[PDB]
Amino acid sequence: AQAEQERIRMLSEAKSQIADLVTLTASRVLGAELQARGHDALIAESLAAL
Amino acid sequence: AQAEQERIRMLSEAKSQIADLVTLTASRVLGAELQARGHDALIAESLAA
Amino acid sequence: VNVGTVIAVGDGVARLSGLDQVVASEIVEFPPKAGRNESIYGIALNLEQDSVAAIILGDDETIEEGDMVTSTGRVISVPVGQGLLGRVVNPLGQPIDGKGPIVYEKTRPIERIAPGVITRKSVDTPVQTGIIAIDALIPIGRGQRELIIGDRQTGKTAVAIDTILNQKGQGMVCIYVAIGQRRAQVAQVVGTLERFGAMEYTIVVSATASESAALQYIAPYAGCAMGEEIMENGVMLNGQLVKDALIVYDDLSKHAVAYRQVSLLLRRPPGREAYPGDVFYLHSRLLERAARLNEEYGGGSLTALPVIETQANDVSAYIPTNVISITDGQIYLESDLFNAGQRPALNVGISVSRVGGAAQTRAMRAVAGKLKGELAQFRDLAAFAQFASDLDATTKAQIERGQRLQELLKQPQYQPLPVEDQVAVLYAATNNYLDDVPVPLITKWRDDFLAFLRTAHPEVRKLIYDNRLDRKFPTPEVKEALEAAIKEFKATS
Amino acid sequence: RAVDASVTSAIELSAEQKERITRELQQRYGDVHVTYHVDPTLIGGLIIRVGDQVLDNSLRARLSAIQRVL
Amino acid sequence: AKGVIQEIIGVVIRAKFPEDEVPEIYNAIEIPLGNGDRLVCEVQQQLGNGVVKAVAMGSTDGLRRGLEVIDTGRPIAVPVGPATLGRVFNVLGDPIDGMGPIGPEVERRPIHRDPPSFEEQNTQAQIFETGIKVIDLIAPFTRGGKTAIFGGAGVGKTVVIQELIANIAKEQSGFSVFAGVGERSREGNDLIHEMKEARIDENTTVFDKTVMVFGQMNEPPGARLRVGLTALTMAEYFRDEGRDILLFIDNIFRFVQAGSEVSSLLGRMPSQVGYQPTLGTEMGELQERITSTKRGSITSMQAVYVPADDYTDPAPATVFSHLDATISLERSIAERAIFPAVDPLASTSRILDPNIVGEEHYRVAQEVKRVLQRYKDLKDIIAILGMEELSDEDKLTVQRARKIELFFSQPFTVAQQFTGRPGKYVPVKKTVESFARLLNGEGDHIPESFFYMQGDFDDVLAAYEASQ
Amino acid sequence: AKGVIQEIIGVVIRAKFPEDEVPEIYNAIEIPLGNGDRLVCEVQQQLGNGVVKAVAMGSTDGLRRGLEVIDTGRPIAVPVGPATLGRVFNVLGDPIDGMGPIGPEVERRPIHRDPPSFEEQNTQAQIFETGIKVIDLIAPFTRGGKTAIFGGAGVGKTVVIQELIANIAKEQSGFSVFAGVGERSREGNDLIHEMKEARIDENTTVFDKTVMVFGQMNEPPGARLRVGLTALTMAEYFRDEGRDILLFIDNIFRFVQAGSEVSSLLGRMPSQVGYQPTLGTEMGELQERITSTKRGSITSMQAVYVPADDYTDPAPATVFSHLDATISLERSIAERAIFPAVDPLASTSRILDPNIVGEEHYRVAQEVKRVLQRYKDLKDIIAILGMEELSDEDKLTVQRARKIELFFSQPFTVAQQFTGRPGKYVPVKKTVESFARLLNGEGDHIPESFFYMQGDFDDVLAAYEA
Ligand SMILES: Nc1ncnc2c1ncn2[C@@H]1O[C@H](COP(=O)(O)OP(=O)(O)OP(=O)(O)O)[C@@H](O)[C@H]1O
Ligand SMILES: [Mg+2]
Repeated sequence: AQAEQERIRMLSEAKSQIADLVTLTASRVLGAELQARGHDALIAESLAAL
Repeated sequence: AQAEQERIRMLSEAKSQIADLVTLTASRVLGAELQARGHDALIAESLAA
Repeated sequence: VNVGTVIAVGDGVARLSGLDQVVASEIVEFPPKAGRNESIYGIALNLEQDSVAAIILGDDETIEEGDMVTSTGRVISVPVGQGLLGRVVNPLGQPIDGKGPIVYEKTRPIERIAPGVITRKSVDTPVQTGIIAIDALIPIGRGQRELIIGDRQTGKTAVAIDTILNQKGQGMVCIYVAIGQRRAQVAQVVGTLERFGAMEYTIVVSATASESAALQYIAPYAGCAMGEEIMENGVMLNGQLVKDALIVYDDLSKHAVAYRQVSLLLRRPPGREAYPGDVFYLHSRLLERAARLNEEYGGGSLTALPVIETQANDVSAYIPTNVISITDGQIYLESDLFNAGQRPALNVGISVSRVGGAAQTRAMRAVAGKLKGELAQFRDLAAFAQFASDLDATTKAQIERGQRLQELLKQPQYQPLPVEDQVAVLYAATNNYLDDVPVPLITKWRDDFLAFLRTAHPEVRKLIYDNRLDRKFPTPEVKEALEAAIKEFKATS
Repeated sequence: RAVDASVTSAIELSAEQKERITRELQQRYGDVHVTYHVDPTLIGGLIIRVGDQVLDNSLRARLSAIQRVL
Repeated sequence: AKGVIQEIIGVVIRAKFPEDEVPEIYNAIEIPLGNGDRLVCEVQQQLGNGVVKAVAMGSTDGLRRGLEVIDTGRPIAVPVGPATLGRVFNVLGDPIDGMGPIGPEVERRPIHRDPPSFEEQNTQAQIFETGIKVIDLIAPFTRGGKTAIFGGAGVGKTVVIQELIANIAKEQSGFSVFAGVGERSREGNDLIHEMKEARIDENTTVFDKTVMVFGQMNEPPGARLRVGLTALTMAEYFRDEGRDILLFIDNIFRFVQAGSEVSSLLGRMPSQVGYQPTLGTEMGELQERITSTKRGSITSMQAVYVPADDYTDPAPATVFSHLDATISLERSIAERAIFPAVDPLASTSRILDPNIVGEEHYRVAQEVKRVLQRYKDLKDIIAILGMEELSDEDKLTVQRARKIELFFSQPFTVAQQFTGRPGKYVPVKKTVESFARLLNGEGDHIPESFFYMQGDFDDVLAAYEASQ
Repeated sequence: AKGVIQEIIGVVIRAKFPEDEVPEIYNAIEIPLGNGDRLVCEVQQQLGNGVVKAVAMGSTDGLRRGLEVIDTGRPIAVPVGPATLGRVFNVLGDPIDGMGPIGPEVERRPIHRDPPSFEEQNTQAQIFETGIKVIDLIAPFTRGGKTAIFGGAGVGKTVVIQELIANIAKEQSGFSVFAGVGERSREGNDLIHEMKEARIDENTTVFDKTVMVFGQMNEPPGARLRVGLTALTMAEYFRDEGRDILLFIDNIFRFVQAGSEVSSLLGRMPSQVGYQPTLGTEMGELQERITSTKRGSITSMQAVYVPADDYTDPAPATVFSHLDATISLERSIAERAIFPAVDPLASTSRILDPNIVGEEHYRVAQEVKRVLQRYKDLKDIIAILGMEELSDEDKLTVQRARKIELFFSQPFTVAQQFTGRPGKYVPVKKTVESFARLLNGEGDHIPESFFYMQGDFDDVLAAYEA
């Protein structure tokens, strides 16, 4: 039982670290893509909500 | 060692990194517009890990 | 108008300058920033001019001056529904067991006025705690507020857990609110509930000692909101809709202590025993929501079992007397009886249930009235128990019978007894059918009798269970059947 | 005018883009006092704080995704 | 009219009104609150440039700053008259029973009225028989006079009140008013409803002669604060036209506690144990309205809850001087299974005078107090040494005191729900005769255990004969 | 960072920082003292525009308003690791012993950590095997559970602490932490240093197997308040490695009093008995990190001073609300030469129930309690009437009770040099079986002697034979 609990905690920790890295990579990709697509494109969309 | 091997395999860009980043971009930033204008440079290259 | 900035963080209270169009108990958000991935909420209470004092529902070292705050547009509310069943949650409704996010379709605001007077009915449906002494001498009905008051380590938590466990097939939604309890005790309680399978219908709200004083103050209200949703709307349990719920507030003394800390950190004037003057209002508005609604308002109910911890068995303190005045009855767990070996220690002389005596199964009351009378005679004869060979046959027989009944009341932990078993055991005890049994072996005699009825005579138990609602329980059929069963057991033994 | 604004965007804009942000806010006062910041953490949106109103459109979707997966 | 809310501190709402339209001290202002239903606040203070501090008397936990408030221009008005008979009202006079609202033709009277002057006071009083041995012997229930019972948390104040109502509300000879300023909505009300509707007086129920205003514990401090005044305004109409009124206000201490919470939220300087500085004046304003005058008589019966078990608490200490007959319930007596739990030594009455109650009644009561006073004097001696060291006459007085203490217990018809003993109604004459016989020496041979939960002395003798 | 002192009132200081980078609560701002030394103040409140109220935690007698204040950006950093073993530290983590500084290569953790989450808590309660017969029998420990000891310090409490440290060191992972909350500089520091350095076990001194944190009396109330948190921060590193740690807090009541003094200095309203309003929360921030987790367990044995012997007193009441086992050292028992002078009747434990320690342990403990209670009841009869008047079948119980109270004596592996008797480690199962075999009738012929400073029942049988 001890081995499974230690493995489960390590497995959960690895998933959280991977998910945080995956989210960071997605954010960096989105930021570059938006800059290439033009940051002045969603300004009108923001104005619509206001 | 087993946990390290599984995480090492998942560390590949095309394994989950490319799949997760593209799916989130196509659902959070916009809808079915991950590529849109340009953005091909970040396709499986910027999201290496 | 939905956004503001903190200008001072102090004794668990933030100032939240410039957040107008905030309602008087809105749950502010404190959106996450660098170093804090999650959001910690706050209750805006003192909506004074150009400043909004807010109680930080969590550690106050997380926020700084200048933090952005966003008003969520809702009065302080806890998520509630069928998704809460089988989950251990924070007072805010967030889960802490780690199983997964809580699923809920609607939220019920805590801190609401109780349904009222006309929206109520006298309790009739009993609550089977599974303890012989409690279910025979202090009947509990659905919608009754029964107080479990003791002295530290006496078994109040054990009694509440046994009552929760016994509600397996009774169509009840148990709620256990742990206020100020240390995390080890809460974990052990949750594990015990899981082991016996009662966690499938039990919602546990945990506000532990390490948690901020803002929690341990809204936790009982979160649990009561959950119970109110169960009482009014209802949930599906075992394929059936149940509108009856049971809630155990655990230590309400620690809840009063937490509210006192919150008040004193707000510089409110202290009252008796340094408690704020509205502590009675606190516990009254907490407990008054536990009601037995009439049929025209749905017919639901919500039984409450507050727990009060006394010091040196001082029942005449401030908070214990407040809760006694609020509730319908008391269950005094004396320390002397607990240390003497009577583990279900009950001060039957002073424990009472003002309502619920008529909300009892007719069999149980019909067999336990003479039980209570005989216990009263034994207590009266306790003074004469010191004399040896100076007592006649009547007094000696009464003392022996009282000792036998007390030993029978001694019930081991984690072993609830079904109503049929309880009434059968009391019928056996009260008909001079155990006078020959020595006192030290009465517990094992009861255990063997219950095992025999479980194995050899299921039909007797089923007949008793089906005929427990009759006005005259000792019908000739059940009487002769159970007498034959006990005669067979005595012959075999 | 009577109130001020704290509009911030994903990246630094141009002088003409400042005027567009100023003139687009004709709803409240037309041209309120504004302050502009980059904070490159913001991506693909604006965080306009007009009067005592905030509207969030940048970095919110990515942040909300973390709570969706954790 | 048409002010705005500035601050919302607890249930205290500070509103700003125009300079020339500031509401009066006790005016009732309202927040529309949306949904078509409004929150009625009561002004308490005026702070300056049109700023007033009002008590919400409601939830006041879902409304923001800047909300408009409408000034009605009049204090809180409640319906009075025969239309209020047999109906249940809030502090605001709004009915809560299933029946419809009170018509506009019914007179509305402000709940803030001056108490009767010195000329109007009626000092004439006489014993009101109630059938309870300890009450009718030691602290006679006074007709036309204020009386109250002081009990802790575990003692049976509610049981005594309910039994008193069951005994005396059938032969009312007039209407009655019940006001649970602060009490469980389970037994304080919705169970008194069943009891009153069950009782029938010549095809008219007791509830048909009763006006009931609750403001139960669940209610915020404002409702508990002003529900007593609402009940008083509803009963003063019937008193002023001559009808005899039985007034049952439950737990005045809850009215005091509501006042204390309101004062704490109002910023007043606390006094004694967190209580309001204006405790005596508030008690005077409420209690001086509960007076039998030359136009009609009010037979008030109040209840008071002592915090913890402290009789030195400011609220009961203030109540004590506003009563004719005082009944004190003690925790120890109740823990000794004596359900009435009344302490004869600490319970007195004004009409315990031979010219009013009767020479024999007065002598019996004085002897029943001199005994049990000897017992309280010898309590320590008995506890540490025992009965033996006392003299023969002291011994006899001691067992007579114990027998008397046991004999004051009496079963109640409302105690059938948790006790199987049938209720007993012992007339005052029978109580006096029984206690005189017990003090004479009769019943000395009977063991003390035979006096527990019995009726008159004849029942004790019959039980002794049955047990031989 | 780089704020300036604005106000110095006693130990309470207020530092003004720019409108941004204001230190958070419990941020341990640092004030240069014109030399290598520095004054560390813990921020306890945020007021107005940049002003933060902090507790000096130092002399604060040479400071001047306007002096530079450096913000550390985190709670008090405490060195953790094997480097802390065999060293003495104050609350700030600076070593107060003769050895040099710890060094930058050693990890430093915030003093204000968080108690283990709900899932990490052990569902079941496991007994902690101390090895002492009386402690393991009448008042069993709980692994990861708090324990209180009552004594006047002249009843060999320090010897019991040393025995516990040695037992855990030799039969478990064995790292101990001693929290000297309000510990006297002379009586409680050099004396304990000499006893721990002189006491040795398997060629390793007790001092080398433990780390001691001394928040001395002369330090301001903040230091005495946070010394316990420093000790927990040091012990949690070893707990994170799976090791089992004994944390010894000396006079936790001094921690409560330090909290009360800090609250009074800050200006907060006084709770019942002029205690801090945050008594429950302060006692819960402490004594909740002392739990048995999945990775490891911290079991604490904390000395408790009962104010005026008033147990209802909210300080001992809140202490008792977080306790699992109570040990009551008695002066009268120590007057006779029994070093483990534990009062069996006064000492209880929550874990002493059939559902955990087993039916046999509960039965034997209850029988020992019953016979000792009978002996206590008959003390007066023996003193007044004498042995002769006491009847049969009770003189046997009195003799058995005397033999069993002499049996609670146990040689200590730390006192073998002073007493010339090797220490004996008695397992809990061996203790239970030995006491059951003493109660059932065996050893009755053996006199009261041969039970004194002995171990198992087979040992006393062998001593009787020889
Ligand atoms: N009926 C019982 N039979 C045997 N042991 C019992 C019984 N009830 C309680 N106990 C034991 O009593 C001890 C304390 O019980 P419990 O956990 O219910 O605490 P409590 O008295 O409610 O209060 P606290 O939470 O302050 O400890 C435990 O060791 C438990 O096993
Ligand atoms: Mg408990």
